[PDB]
Formats: sequence, C-alpha cells, structure tokens
Amino acid sequence: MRHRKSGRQLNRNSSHRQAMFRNMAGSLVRHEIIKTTLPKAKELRRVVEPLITLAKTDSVANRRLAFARTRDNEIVAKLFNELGPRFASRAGGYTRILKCGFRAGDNAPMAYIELVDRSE
Amino acid sequence: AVQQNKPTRSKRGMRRSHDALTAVTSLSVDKTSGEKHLRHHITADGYYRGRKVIAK
Amino acid sequence: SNIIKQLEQEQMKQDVPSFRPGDTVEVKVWVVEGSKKRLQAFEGVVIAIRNRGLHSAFTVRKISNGEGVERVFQTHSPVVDSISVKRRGAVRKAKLYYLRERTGKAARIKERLN
Amino acid sequence: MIGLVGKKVGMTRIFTEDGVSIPVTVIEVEANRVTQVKDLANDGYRAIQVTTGAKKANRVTKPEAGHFAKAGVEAGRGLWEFRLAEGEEFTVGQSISVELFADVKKVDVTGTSKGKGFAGTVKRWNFRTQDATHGNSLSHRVPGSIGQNQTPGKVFKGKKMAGQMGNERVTVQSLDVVRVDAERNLLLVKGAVPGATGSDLIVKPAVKA
Amino acid sequence: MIQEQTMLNVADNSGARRVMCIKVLGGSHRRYAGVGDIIKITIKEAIPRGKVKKGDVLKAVVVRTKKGVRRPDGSVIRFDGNACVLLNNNSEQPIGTRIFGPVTRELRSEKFMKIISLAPEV
RNA sequence: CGAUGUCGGCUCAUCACAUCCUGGGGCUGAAGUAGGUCCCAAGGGUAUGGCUGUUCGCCAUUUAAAGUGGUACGCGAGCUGGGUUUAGAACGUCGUGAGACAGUUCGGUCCCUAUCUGCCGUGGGCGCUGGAGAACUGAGGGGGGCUGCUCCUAGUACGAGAGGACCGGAGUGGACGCAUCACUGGUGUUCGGGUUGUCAUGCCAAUGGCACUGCCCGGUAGCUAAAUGCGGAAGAGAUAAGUGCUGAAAGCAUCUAAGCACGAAACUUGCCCCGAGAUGAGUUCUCCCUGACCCUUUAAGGGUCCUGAAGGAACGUUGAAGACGACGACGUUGAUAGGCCGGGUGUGUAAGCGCAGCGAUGCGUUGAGCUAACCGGUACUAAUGAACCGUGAGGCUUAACCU
RNA sequence: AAUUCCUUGUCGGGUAAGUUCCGACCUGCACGAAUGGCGUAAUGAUGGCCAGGCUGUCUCCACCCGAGACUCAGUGAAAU
RNA sequence: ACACAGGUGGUCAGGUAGAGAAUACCAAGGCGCUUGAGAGAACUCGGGUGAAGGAACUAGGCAAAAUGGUGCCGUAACUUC
RNA sequence: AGGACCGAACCGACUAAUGUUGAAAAAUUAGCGGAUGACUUGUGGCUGGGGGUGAAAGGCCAAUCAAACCGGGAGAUAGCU
Ligand SMILES: [Mg+2]
Ligand SMILES: [Mg+2]
Ligand SMILES: [Mg+2]
Ligand SMILES: [Mg+2]
Ligand SMILES: [Mg+2]
Ligand SMILES: [Mg+2]
Ligand SMILES: [Mg+2]
Ligand SMILES: [Mg+2]
Ligand SMILES: [Mg+2]
Ligand SMILES: [Mg+2]
Ligand SMILES: [Mg+2]
Ligand SMILES: [Mg+2]
Ligand SMILES: [Mg+2]
Ligand SMILES: [Mg+2]
Ligand SMILES: [Mg+2]
Ligand SMILES: [Mg+2]
Ligand SMILES: [Mg+2]
Ligand SMILES: [Mg+2]
Ligand SMILES: [Mg+2]
Ligand SMILES: [Mg+2]
Ligand SMILES: [Mg+2]
Ligand SMILES: [Mg+2]
Ligand SMILES: [Mg+2]
Ligand SMILES: [Mg+2]
Ligand SMILES: [Mg+2]
Ligand SMILES: [Mg+2]
Ligand SMILES: [Mg+2]
Ligand SMILES: [Mg+2]
Ligand SMILES: [Mg+2]
Ligand SMILES: [Mg+2]
Ligand SMILES: [Mg+2]
Ligand SMILES: [Mg+2]
Ligand SMILES: [Mg+2]
Ligand SMILES: [Mg+2]
Ligand SMILES: [Mg+2]
Ligand SMILES: [Mg+2]
Ligand SMILES: [Mg+2]
Ligand SMILES: [Mg+2]
Ligand SMILES: [Mg+2]
Ligand SMILES: [Mg+2]
Ligand SMILES: [Mg+2]
Ligand SMILES: [Mg+2]
Ligand SMILES: [Mg+2]
Ligand SMILES: [Mg+2]
Ligand SMILES: [Mg+2]
Ligand SMILES: [Mg+2]
Ligand SMILES: [Mg+2]
Repeated sequence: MRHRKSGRQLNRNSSHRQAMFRNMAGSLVRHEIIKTTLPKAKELRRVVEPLITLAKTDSVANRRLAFARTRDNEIVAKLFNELGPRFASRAGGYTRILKCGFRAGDNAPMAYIELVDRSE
Repeated sequence: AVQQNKPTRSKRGMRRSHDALTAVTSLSVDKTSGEKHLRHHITADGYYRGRKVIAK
Repeated sequence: SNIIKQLEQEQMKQDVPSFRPGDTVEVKVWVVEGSKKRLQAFEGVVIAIRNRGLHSAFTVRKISNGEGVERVFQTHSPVVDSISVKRRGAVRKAKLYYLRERTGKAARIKERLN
Repeated sequence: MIGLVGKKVGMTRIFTEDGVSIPVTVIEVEANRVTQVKDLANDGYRAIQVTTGAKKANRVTKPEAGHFAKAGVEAGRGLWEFRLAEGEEFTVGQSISVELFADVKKVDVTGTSKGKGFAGTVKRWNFRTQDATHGNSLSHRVPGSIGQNQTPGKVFKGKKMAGQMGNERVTVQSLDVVRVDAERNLLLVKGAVPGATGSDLIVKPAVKA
Repeated sequence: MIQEQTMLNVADNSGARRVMCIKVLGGSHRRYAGVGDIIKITIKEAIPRGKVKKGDVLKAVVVRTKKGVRRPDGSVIRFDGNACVLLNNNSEQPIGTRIFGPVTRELRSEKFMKIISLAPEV
C-alpha cells in the first residue's frame, strides 16, 4: 500500500535513520558536496534543506533547535554564519542532486548531492 | 517438491528467453566536450549539461 | 480542495462560541417528541475538541444518575444550539480521557480564572 | 437518459434542518463536449462520444488533434462513450452540461477502484484465518486447502486465491442525488463513490431503480 | 457490542446484580446486540429476597452500552457500563418498577413505552 | 508391503437430488391459523455453546431452516496431534514366568526452497497483411440470485366461540458481498508533550543517545473496521409440476392427437465486471509517408545512396499505480516530485529573561513554540538540446460503379 | 476407584446446558490388608476440575515497526 | 568436517542507581559479527498497540496478557504444632 | 541449625515457537527447577564384551548397544531378491 506515505525506510532501524541522517547531514555541511546513492540523496535533501530554512533567522532559540538536530556546534557555527547569509534571497532549493554512476562493489546508482552556489 | 522428469535443453532455453540482456545504445554528446555518457549522468571528469559541475 | 472548502463554508454557522477544553459546558439540543421540537439541556465537562472545520466535534462527560454519560456533538449542526460556558477549567492535556476512570472527588478539576 | 463524465473531488456532509447529516460526495462536472455522434446507419448502434477537461498543446497528439478538430473543440483529457437509450439526437460539438441532472433523482457512478496491491486471500476474499496459537505453525494467515484430492486431481477454474484487488472498474448503484449545482458545476450524491480523490467517475442516471 | 458471554449490569428494581447475555435474539448467526435489541440472559448474582433468583433464564433489553448509540447527526451517546432491564419471557412486560440509570430516546417504539415512562432521564 | 500416513477439529470448498427453509401446485380426516402427504424445483441460504479426543448423540438457547450424501467416509508436499498402533510406568484380570488384554490410565520429534499439470494475478514476443494513435460493438465467460418481523388492506374473509388469512403495497433489521473515509473509533516506532535511570554536549540552564518506541498520554495523512452508503429485484421470452379453452380418434366424454392461452427463486435476458489471440484476429474516426539508381536463373527478389514521418520506446521527476514489468501524470511552451510561503490539523502556554519564593515551583511575555506524507500558491533544485527504433502510397484473382 | 465390562449406572452439588469433576449408595464383569490396606500436614516444571483477575486465544481481525520474501550487482548449491 | 549462533577449568573484575557478580547506562579496552544496494506485495518469523465483549478459543487458558520491590497492618480450613 | 525459602554464577532440561537439504548429526529466543548439598566441577586413575556400570531405562560403555569396535575363521549360509 503506502498510499501517500512520503518517507523512505532505507532498510534500517528508525533509530538508525535518525543518526544516519544526522551524521550525513553533518558531513554535507562541513564539506560542500558528498557522494552517496540516490535514495539517500533524495532523503538527505529532506533533512538538510530544513536546516538552511532554519538558519535564515539567528536567535538563541533557533540555535537550540538547530543543535537538537545535527548535535554539534561546528555544524551550528557553519550554519547561521555561512549558509544562512549565502542562501538568503533565494527561497527554495538550497541543495542539488546530481546523478553520476555506480559502485564497483554492489552496483548502486550514485549521485553527488551538492549545495548550490559553489563557484567561490 | 523436487522434480519428476528431467527438463530438456529446449525448456532450459525457453526459460532463458526473457533472461536476455539489453543495452542503452542511445547516448548523449555533451555541449562542451562531447564525451558520450548516459542521459542525466555526469561525464568521467565532471562535465554535465555543458558545465563542469564537479568543480574540481 | 477549493470547491469543497467553499462548499464547507455554506453549511457552517457563523457564531460558534470558541473555548478551551476542560470547560464546564451547558449545551442545548433539539429533541423531537412526536411532533414537538422540545429544546433539551445537557451539562458536563468538555472532554475533547476535534476541530475539523465543518466536521468538528466535542465530547461532554456528564455524571448522571447512572454511571456516566458521554455525548459528542457535531458542532456545526442544526441540532446543537447552546455552547454556553459555565466554568472555565485549567488542564494541561488537550484531551481529557483520564476522566473516564477518576471518579467523584478525584475527577474534579480546577477553575482557570487567569 | 444518457450519462456524463465527472471528476471525484472529495466528500463531505450537507446538513438538513432536521439535523440529519447527509454524507455527500462532490463530483466536479464541467461540461461534456460531444465529439462524435455514432449512428446505427453508419456503425450499427447509436451512441455519443464525449470528452471534458483540459489538454496541453505539446501533449495532444497528432491523431487525436484532428479528431477534435473534425467537430472543433478544445481538447479534453481523453474520450468516453455513452450509448443512447432511445431516439435522442444531438449534434457534434454539443456541450452537455449538468442541467440534465436537474430532473433525475437516482444516479449511478462508475469508476476505477482504489488500487490495493497484491492482496492476500484474507483481505481479498474474506477467508477466516486459522488459529494464531494452540500449536499452529507457519499457517497463521494461509488459505489452507485448495482442492479435494485425486478425484478432481486439479484445482477448479475460478478458485479464490491471492492476487490483484482494486485498480478495477467498479459500479456503485442507486445513489440519491442531493443538490445539483449550476454555477459551481457540481453534483452532490449521497454516500461514497469508487476510487481516490481526482479519479474519474462515469455518472449515469439509475437504470434499474 | 453486547454479544454472548457478555456480563451486563441490571437497571431496574427486580433483584439481580450481574446477568450474562447467552443469546442475542433476532436472527441466524446474529453477532452482537445493540441499542434496544431483545436478548436472552441468565442471572449470575442477585439480592436475597428479590423477585428473580440465581441461575434463572429470562429475556432482557439493552439500554446503556459502553460503545454507545449513534444519533442521526453523527453524534454518539456513549455511556460507561453495560446495563439492561429484565423482561418477562412470555411477553414484553418488564418485571421492574424502578428503572434506574438514564436510558436513550432510541427505545421509544411503543412496545417499550412503559420503559421510557418509568425512566429518570432521557 | 525397494511405503497408498489414520479418526476428529481448523481452513477452503465443490457436485448430486432421494429437498430442511424460501418458490410453484394436486389431494386431505384442508373451515381459519397451523400441519400431514405427494409432484416440480439445486438460484441462494443451510446455528452458537456445555460434556466427550470423538463423528454421532444428549441438553440449553435460537433461527425461515439449523437437509441427506459423494468427493482416498474431500483437504497432514496447508495446520493441529487430543484419540489410536514405538520405546517409561501403574491398576484390574490372565499366566509358574518373560509378557499379554476390541480393558484402562499419565507422558511422548508430524520432514520438503515446487520442474511439470492445475489455479490465482501480471507482463514480453509475434500475429491480426502500410504503419500508428484513440473510442466501441460484441461471440464466449464470470459475479450477483437469502430472508424475518411490524404496519396498512382488516382485527375484513372464514368461525358458535377461541382465534385469525391469501393476494397486493410500504417501513425497519439479521446474514453475505461491493465500495468509501465525510461521520464515530482503531493503528499511526517519520509529529508534539510528560517522566524514571545513566552517559555525553566543558558546567548551570537547555537538549541528544540508550534501556522492546524505555515506559506512557494524545494525535495528521494513509490503511481499515465495529463506522457509512449501496446491492439482490421489477419486467420480458420460453418452460417444469400443474390448471383450462375448442376438440375429434371413440356421435358422448376428454388439456392433446392439429391449434391456442396461463403457469416457479430453476433456463435465456434484464443488473455489474472481463472481453476481437472470437487466428471467424471485427467496426468507426483521425493522423503520417506520394526519393532516386543498378544487378538479376527477371521473382510479392537483392543491394546502395538520399530521407528515416505520425508514433513508440528509452531516460528522467514521480503517483491515492505497483512484488518485477506494466498502467496514469509531467518533462522549463513546466506544477511531476522535493523545498519554500500562507493556511489547516495536532500537541499544548517552548527558549531566554523578569517578578514572587529559602526551594521544588508558579505567574507574565503566550493558545506561544514546534509542527510527518494534509490543502491552496510559487520554478528556487531536478526533469539537457539531441539521439534509438519504426519508413518512402501498401500483393494476387474477380465482380460491381466511374470512364 | 490409575481398578466398574455393562455405563455417560442412580441420587445430590456446581452450570442456561456438565460422557470430565466433588460427595454418597453398593448389583466389587475382575479392591483388599508389607507384589501392603485406609487416611494424611507439608511438598510437586504432576493428573483432572472450578472461580476471581487478565488479556487478540476467540467473536473478526486492523494497523504499525524490523528480518526474509520481491528487484539489481557478485559468488553460487541440493534432494531428484 | 568449515573463518560453524555450540562446548571449554582457574584468576583480576571500576563509576552511578541498586540488597546483589541481578539489571540499565558508561570507563579502560575491544569490536560493528567477510556480501551489499533499492523497493516497501501477499506471506513467514521477532515484536508493538487496540473499539465493545472477555475463554465465547481449544484436547487443555497452549501461548500471551497480568501479578511483580521495600515498610506496615492484617491473614482461614487443617495440622505431625 | 536446615538434603529450609526467593534468587545470579554453575548444573539441569519442563512448556511453546523457530529450526528440521538447520547456525547446530539436539541448538537458539522468551519462560522454567535445583542453587550449602543425595551438589557441581578440574586433574589423574580403576572396573571391559556375555563382561563392566547402573537412585534400574534393558539406559550408558568414543554421534554405534536386548550384548561395542577392529582383524581373522570367511568368498559363513540364504529353499529369498
Ligand atoms: Mg536486504
Ligand atoms: Mg531505539
Ligand atoms: Mg530469468
Ligand atoms: Mg515443528
Ligand atoms: Mg392450509
Ligand atoms: Mg466449540
Ligand atoms: Mg455440536
Ligand atoms: Mg486431515
Ligand atoms: Mg512439540
Ligand atoms: Mg455475451
Ligand atoms: Mg450469465
Ligand atoms: Mg363474523
Ligand atoms: Mg397478524
Ligand atoms: Mg482517532
Ligand atoms: Mg500511540
Ligand atoms: Mg517522541
Ligand atoms: Mg542537567
Ligand atoms: Mg552512547
Ligand atoms: Mg514494563
Ligand atoms: Mg490512539
Ligand atoms: Mg484473414
Ligand atoms: Mg511517447
Ligand atoms: Mg505557473
Ligand atoms: Mg510539491
Ligand atoms: Mg509557562
Ligand atoms: Mg521540550
Ligand atoms: Mg510549518
Ligand atoms: Mg448427574
Ligand atoms: Mg473380590
Ligand atoms: Mg493390589
Ligand atoms: Mg499377598
Ligand atoms: Mg504403595
Ligand atoms: Mg496431604
Ligand atoms: Mg520433584
Ligand atoms: Mg468452563
Ligand atoms: Mg541476483
Ligand atoms: Mg565467521
Ligand atoms: Mg565458535
Ligand atoms: Mg556493579
Ligand atoms: Mg574507549
Ligand atoms: Mg514489512
Ligand atoms: Mg499486546
Ligand atoms: Mg504459562
Ligand atoms: Mg510477559
Ligand atoms: Mg536461572
Ligand atoms: Mg569376542
Ligand atoms: Mg568355515
């Protein structure tokens, strides 16, 4: 069934998905572009964009809610100072999914998820 | 649940009728380098839609 | 959902007294006795409020002569008339289902007044 | 009379002054524009071929684009066909709107059901399950036996087994129409119609009511 | 949903405390009982000198269900506690005189006219 | 006997008619209601429990009725193992004894991923004669087919009373099936909140992890039922048992021999679904292609260059579609999905700070903060322009109209 | 009756209904006194039965979370 | 028989809560188990929750569900006391 | 004090499910009994095939027991296949 049940299970625990998408969102912000499969890319897109949505307004309250998620100040410091200002006027897609190829090991369709505006 | 009589080569081939592989055969040349690749996939060095998207 | 919400508006009545759940409501419903529209009364503590626009409903628990009666009320219906509030209460939960087991002097609430 | 194609857009309630909550279903019906008038003297039967809805210029294909331009109409999202029941002449390009339903009081809907997947025998055919305990191993929701023994030797054709439930054409009959909207182009039928929100409905007057 | 083996309370002045529905009268394979359906019960507990006694089998009518009864507006009169009223086995004629525990308007159907008339509320 | 596994129960059934109920009739020791009996009829329906391992049976309470059988007394490559025929033990009896018992009792391993046939669903190839895109007719087939009670007719007919209809027509239920979340509820480990233990975030504060989601209380969408709608039919044709008309053979009589008329839930339709692989491969509408040279045992032949159309497929973003294929929508000439914004719903008065208080904590800011797939908008991100397949007016014989 | 074939004996109690269960009568097919007879507090992963509680065992399942199943890449069996 | 969810004697054995070497969360130290990636059907297995009823299930309350600690009050028949 | 009580280690193995071409030629998960003794366990010995040992099942004696395994008599014999 799963009629209108937008969320992807990823063959894992729910306690694993909260920590996989926490550490993978963390390495996307520390770096600027990472490499993973599409089904993780289409889903990381659902977690990292609500952070760039969040850090457009700095406050003590917004730092906490951005610290419950991602659980590390370095990502919180990378947010609110870099990304918030760097994606200010744009209202929408703060990241880009880009298909590349496959892995030698398990043949998984991969993609380079990237934050937009990286022509520095 | 085992089997009763041995199947033939005929039955072994008719079953592998639909196991036959299929190629892509219709690639796209990029606007910049023209290196052939898959539709909606980056090149070997980082070109995509006539643009170095790997930025490296 | 535009054509439904615009159709949802035509049935809904524009005077419904809003309230927080936990208030001691006094509601009046039209009960028809043969051919006489008698105008009943019903008191009790509001248990839950299900806000869905026209499909709204709220549950009222009345300790009657018997064990205890709970009635729900389709808010925007031509049966319900009064949504008069008697005692504004102060509860933390949004829906008070634990009042189906607390009884008497244990099932009493606190007036809000703030 | 004939019938009409409409879009199922949700369902709600319309209260009576007696407080009787009437569960209605809203059927968006713009206008069935008639493309072809099929004839007994041409084909072998009388019927009209209607369409409704909106298309895209890059999406309407060449074969049908002429078929719409033969009579001359804005292209709709596919065609349908209603058989005439008596001598009921029309013209091509005629627009049959909802006002035909201002008279009939028992209607009939017909639409693709809500697809329910590969449904097992318990869901599909209402087979009583076996015991969850008391020894039962690996047969908790199994259909059990599927035939007699050597005398048939086979399974009869038409056995209730596990397969495709839903995503199939269903006709729910004799719904009572409630209100027939002219301006808003609606149709309120009492109850529920097949298929999810937005799925098409072939609405016709009740034929055996 | 009052069905077989359901332990109802008693809501009249006859004597019993706990009854148990042993058959839902009305039809073949009939699953449960509802608003004002006639059922066959047995008495599991009584008051000492009362009219009925333990181990007797007579009819009853449900009055207050824990699942509650739906009114035609989509409202429910969900009570809290299953209860019934004992009847004569051979006629309508309720054996009680003091029907306690407020009943529903959905019983007003001329064969239970005595029930609503003796009832306290609703 | 180089294996055919066994009673009962669960599950799933299916056919037969010597029919339990409903339907249509004859006869009656048939007044009426209710029955007895026989004939036609298999469309559908055809108990829940206490006791026994039991089928059966007895009993209690119903129901319109709780039919009789075939089907390895259907069903263990579907389940259970209670009973019974492995190994232990005891009692009664039999025997000197080992042991034995159509006597009994307590306990005691139920194996297998389906090649084929069959059946339930779903696709690929090719064919259908130029190809492609849509809409239907329709042979064949399947599903569905149950019924009570109350009321009106009328408390009339009938009956000394007691009692109490046929037929016809409304309303309200049970069982079963289809469909759907607007209502009432269920779940809702992607949402909010409370709290215990402990570790960590440098520490207070504030959070996160783990302990079945730690335990809980609620709850959006979706799914679904106990929830909410709907369904059986009416009518028609031809008939069964049966009832009559006219009417001879046989001056009469007589339903039958010629001819004619009524007559069942059965048969064929009417209702709904599948459906042109119905190779007897149908029909209608529309769209697209009307380029040049050689060889040849010169034939519906083969080859080359020039164009490769409609359309399809592939790929991509995905769907209330879905196991995989497939099917539907969309592909910037853009609303398909993600994001964002407004709204709604849910949870409930966040964080920080101020004040009161020794403190836990409360009040104020504030029905705020946070808000999952929900509703309506918006191209910010991704659906890149091409390429691949498919062609170039469509054979033979004959007839009928144009010329 | 771990014993009674007849037999579900008969009567009583428990239940709406009790081939089992408890008490009793005695026609003990075929109990019986150290192959011990009759009781017996406690004990028991013991046999039978009843009641309270409690719940998806059941009426009748519904949904959800994970591991296989299903698809793709690599390796690649078996009874027969 | 294998790089096999098995078997194998003795010793040391911290912090917080706790009666405890139970058990939970951590320290030091050592590991993520030598196939993975998607999809999110029936069905199977390990589990969660549940309207009304509550054994109606069944050979049988099998399995689940429930009870569950400390302090105190109170505690029957029978008995070898 | 106790062949005392609840309950880990340790020992044992009653119920259910899974597994039964299994992870395993008897185990795993959730429960369960004993748990200061007629206890359990390490190391080293002793008792042997018509014999050993046995809180006694005709159980155990190297995955084998109403008479172990290996070699020889032996190509036993077979009115049977
Ligand atoms: Mg996997
Ligand atoms: Mg967890
Ligand atoms: Mg294959
Ligand atoms: Mg097994
Ligand atoms: Mg008669
Ligand atoms: Mg039974
Ligand atoms: Mg029976
Ligand atoms: Mg069997
Ligand atoms: Mg077993
Ligand atoms: Mg046909
Ligand atoms: Mg038919
Ligand atoms: Mg008279
Ligand atoms: Mg009458
Ligand atoms: Mg709810
Ligand atoms: Mg919950
Ligand atoms: Mg939470
Ligand atoms: Mg702290
Ligand atoms: Mg940790
Ligand atoms: Mg717990
Ligand atoms: Mg809930
Ligand atoms: Mg042909
Ligand atoms: Mg296309
Ligand atoms: Mg636009
Ligand atoms: Mg979107
Ligand atoms: Mg506050
Ligand atoms: Mg918080
Ligand atoms: Mg929001
Ligand atoms: Mg007796
Ligand atoms: Mg004697
Ligand atoms: Mg003796
Ligand atoms: Mg002697
Ligand atoms: Mg003795
Ligand atoms: Mg004793
Ligand atoms: Mg013992
Ligand atoms: Mg019992
Ligand atoms: Mg593979
Ligand atoms: Mg290993
Ligand atoms: Mg090992
Ligand atoms: Mg410790
Ligand atoms: Mg460490
Ligand atoms: Mg699953
Ligand atoms: Mg549970
Ligand atoms: Mg147990
Ligand atoms: Mg438990
Ligand atoms: Mg232990
Ligand atoms: Mg020897
Ligand atoms: Mg010799």
